[PDB]
Amino acid sequence: DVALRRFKRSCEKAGVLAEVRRREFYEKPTTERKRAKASAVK
Amino acid sequence: RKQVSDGVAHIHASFNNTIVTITDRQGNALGWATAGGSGFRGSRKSTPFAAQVAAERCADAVKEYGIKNLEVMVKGPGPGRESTIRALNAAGFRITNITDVTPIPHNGCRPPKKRRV
Amino acid sequence: PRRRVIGQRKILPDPKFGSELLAKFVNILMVDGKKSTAESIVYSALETLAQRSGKSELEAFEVALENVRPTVEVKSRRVGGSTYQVPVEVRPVRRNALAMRWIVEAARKRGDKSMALRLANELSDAAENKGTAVKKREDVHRMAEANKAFA
RNA sequence: GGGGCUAUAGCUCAGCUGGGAGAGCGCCUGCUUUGCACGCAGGAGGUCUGCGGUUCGAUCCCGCAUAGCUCCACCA
RNA sequence: CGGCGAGUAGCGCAGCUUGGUAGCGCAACUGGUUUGGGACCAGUGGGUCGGAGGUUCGAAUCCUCUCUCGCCGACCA
RNA sequence: GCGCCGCCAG
RNA sequence: GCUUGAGUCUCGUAGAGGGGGGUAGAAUUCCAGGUGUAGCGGUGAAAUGCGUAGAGAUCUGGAGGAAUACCGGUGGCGAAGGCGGCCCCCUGGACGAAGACUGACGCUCAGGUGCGAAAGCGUGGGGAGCAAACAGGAUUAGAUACCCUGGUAGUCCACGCCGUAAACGAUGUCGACUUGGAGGUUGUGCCCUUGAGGCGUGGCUUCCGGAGCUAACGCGUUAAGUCGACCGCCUGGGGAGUACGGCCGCAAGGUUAAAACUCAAAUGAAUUGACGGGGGCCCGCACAAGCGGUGGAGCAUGUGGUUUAAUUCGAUGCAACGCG
RNA sequence: UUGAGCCUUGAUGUGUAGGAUAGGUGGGAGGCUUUGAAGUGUGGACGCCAGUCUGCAUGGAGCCGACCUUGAAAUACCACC
Ligand SMILES: [K+]
Ligand SMILES: [K+]
Ligand SMILES: [K+]
Ligand SMILES: [K+]
Ligand SMILES: [K+]
Ligand SMILES: [K+]
Ligand SMILES: [Mg+2]
Ligand SMILES: [Mg+2]
Ligand SMILES: [Mg+2]
Ligand SMILES: [Mg+2]
Ligand SMILES: [Mg+2]
Ligand SMILES: [Mg+2]
Ligand SMILES: [Mg+2]
Ligand SMILES: [Mg+2]
Ligand SMILES: [Mg+2]
Ligand SMILES: [Mg+2]
Ligand SMILES: [Mg+2]
Ligand SMILES: [Mg+2]
Ligand SMILES: [Mg+2]
Ligand SMILES: [Mg+2]
Ligand SMILES: [Mg+2]
Ligand SMILES: [Mg+2]
Ligand SMILES: [Mg+2]
Repeated sequence: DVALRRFKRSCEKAGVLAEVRRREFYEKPTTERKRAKASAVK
Repeated sequence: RKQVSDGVAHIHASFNNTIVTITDRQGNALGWATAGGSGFRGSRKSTPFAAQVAAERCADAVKEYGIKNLEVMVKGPGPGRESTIRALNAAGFRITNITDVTPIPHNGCRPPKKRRV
Repeated sequence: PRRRVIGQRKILPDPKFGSELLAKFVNILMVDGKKSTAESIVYSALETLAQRSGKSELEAFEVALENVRPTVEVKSRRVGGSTYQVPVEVRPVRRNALAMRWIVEAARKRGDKSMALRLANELSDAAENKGTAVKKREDVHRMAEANKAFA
């Protein structure tokens, strides 16, 4: 019972279930994809 | 009763509830328990403890079948993906495999609308 | 408190027996700073408890405490705008603090003659269970067992 | 009519069991919370009416008494 | 003209059948909560039952007459 | 989980 | 005449550019069975709903529609709108490389014409999932909402119509010129290519920033800098992108577009505060942990009110009410 | 396959006392009895795990009775359920 199933983190299984719970309107993903990578900055 | 010494525990871990169904390898159910049916309701129902207790109550009610080795199969994001597998091991089964079978569409059907809470 | 998180201080031992545990018990029982009145009640009640159940004076007292001391109790956390009654392990100092408070609280509710009798009976009750203080403990445990989900 | 059936906390409903009155919602405290709900833990609250049968029968043989229940109804 | 129904607290309504004891919601009142109002909480209070007569030991309740207000009918010519 | 409002001029 | 603008040809390159057809895997739903048994589902909590007529769970088989996880990227392509599995067919543009060719053939563009997200409309299909309307359940003072359970248009396809969006870079098109830095992407040349090197040269693109500009914010070789060509448009707020008329449209409406009347403002950017059911960090008997009270009783005392000939005047959230 | 009846032959019964998981009674003094027993190995059987019921083996002729404890007393066999 070591239960190191961090493969689920690797496959982003829980990630993909959370994002699929509700519909994101195309506009909303675009805005967060732009805000994600503006934040990805030194 | 039946000669089932090695089955599979199917864990349906939703956000609201956990259903544990033990089955033979062919997929015929032997017994089941739920967090909802184990004297846990509402806020308590959606906890890793209520799932543990359910997995305990499901280990019991397949005593007669005489199972020893089980593969685990975990659907869903919910609390009690892991407290359920621990409980199965602690109930004296030999955990063999742990697959995850949460279905992901490869795009597919439009989900319901976002909640405005 | 927010900043300096210090409390409590030195106490004298019980005059008769030399027990800080028993000296605290007097303080729980005391009212209006009448410590002479309180320690008279305790000694009377212990004397009766000693001859009634056998044992020593403090040995009889500790046995009562053993059966009222709570192991866990519910708190309140507030995680995300939602109050969960989380069970938490009560520390040894608070353990016997609640024990002593519940015994005294029970004894003051009983309808006997003197406080010394009221107390003596409640100490005897606690040592055998069936009392109001042990019901408090049991109730506190049931509360904590019901909310074992929230740990 | 003649039969067969259920008739238990204030409401609700199980109690195959001849070894016994149980759950949830009301109502009473306590914890709970900024209060308010929500949730949680205790606490009371009596089993148609009579016999037979006895080793005890909310629980059964028998006979009455109740509303409910269907069948006969050229009930002349 | 004939028929049916109604009249109960400020308002809207149970109760009447089957005589003994008048309820319910809102409003009103006092207190609490608020900086204050609303909401909310806790406490109260307020009717002799349209009028009159009768039966009854006793009538909101049963009987009769009456007033007021509704509703229905008034067809064949 | 629930959180409405604040008379006119100055 | 000329070749430097513009164009043609040759060879390659990258690309969710477009149209048509096909196909794959995952998942949802439904249907038929097997196993199995009392719950499922849902929420803040519930309930409506589903379930012993056997649900949910689990396994098998089948049907059908829609969308293509990962790759995936301030990545790419397109005039804009937009375009994302894989395969084929038809097809548009862009860029590079040297070289040949034509010889100003250019730029802009009122009117005009075409394309033009979503919703919507017409006819005919289709319909899994989602979901205006609608229904029920909650919540609430109410709740025609937000939340829940359902759910019809529609979303999908064909053909037609509509012609609008914060259709945005709120920035018209074309050309020239003017310090830099770090990237992305896509070509190409040269050099020990001597290993996911080094030095050049093109195209497109992200971020930073210099001069300059700007009300400021900011923009900054992809300019909002410095100039030139042409077009579109503005002239205080409201009334109003409304009415009337015209044109367009099946309709919804679009488009063009006033006036009276009314106000002394309306407005942009930035500043200091204050505020937030914004974020971070702290504190105080603020809370928590405790102990004892007040609110009930009688009485004392102050106040409100009422009363009175007069009950003198003042103090009135906290910070008036055993107060002057 | 699957019930329903019936026949025949097996198994089955948890007040509290407690040899102790007791349906009513007698022809009622023993029989299943080397178509073999004491004691043990195994399996089936249910469970309120106290325990009982026995098949197959082994060991190879002994377990057993009615007493005393209980509402209810033999289940020492058998017979009517
Ligand atoms: K006629
Ligand atoms: K192409
Ligand atoms: K839906
Ligand atoms: K539909
Ligand atoms: K400035
Ligand atoms: K004007
Ligand atoms: Mg034009
Ligand atoms: Mg459309
Ligand atoms: Mg259409
Ligand atoms: Mg259509
Ligand atoms: Mg909805
Ligand atoms: Mg426009
Ligand atoms: Mg756009
Ligand atoms: Mg514009
Ligand atoms: Mg042009
Ligand atoms: Mg810049
Ligand atoms: Mg118009
Ligand atoms: Mg017009
Ligand atoms: Mg406090
Ligand atoms: Mg007082
Ligand atoms: Mg005064
Ligand atoms: Mg003044
Ligand atoms: Mg003041």
